[PDB]
Order: sequence, then C-alpha cells, then structure tokens
Amino acid sequence: LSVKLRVAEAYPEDVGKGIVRMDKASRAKLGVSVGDYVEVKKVLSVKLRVAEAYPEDVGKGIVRMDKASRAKLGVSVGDYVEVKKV
Repeated sequence: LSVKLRVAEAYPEDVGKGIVRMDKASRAKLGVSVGDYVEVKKVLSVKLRVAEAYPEDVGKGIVRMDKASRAKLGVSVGDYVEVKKV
C-alpha cells in the first residue's frame, strides 16, 4: 500500500502543478490512477496528484516533484520518500 521512491527534480513544465511523476510499476503497487492523490512523506507529509513518468525515468524507482514539495518535506534530491494512496 506504500512504496519508497527516490526524489528527483520536476521538469520545468511541471513546476507548480502539485504533481508527482511515477512509473506504472509504482502506480500498480499503490493501486492509483493518474490524477489520484497520494501522500508523500519523510517526516512531514504532502498530498500530490499522480502523473505518468517520462520514458527516460521508467524503471529508475524515482518520483519527480518540484521544489515547493521538497521544501515542505525537508527532502533533498536522491533521498527516499514514502508514497501512499490517499
């Protein structure tokens, strides 16, 4: 019901959309559809909408999120976060 994925930066076109990009294997483990909310956690939590991974990122075990989201969580690029369906 929860997966751990490595934080990566958002593509500029995605900045400010409140989204997390993750690949189909990750969505399948969570049972989430594109557009559903997930909770992303280190110590604190943020809720972000699921979006599809870019082809180059598929299989890397990453979640792309923008700096506002990373700042709320106190996570750096490369840190793991827990992702869970809301």
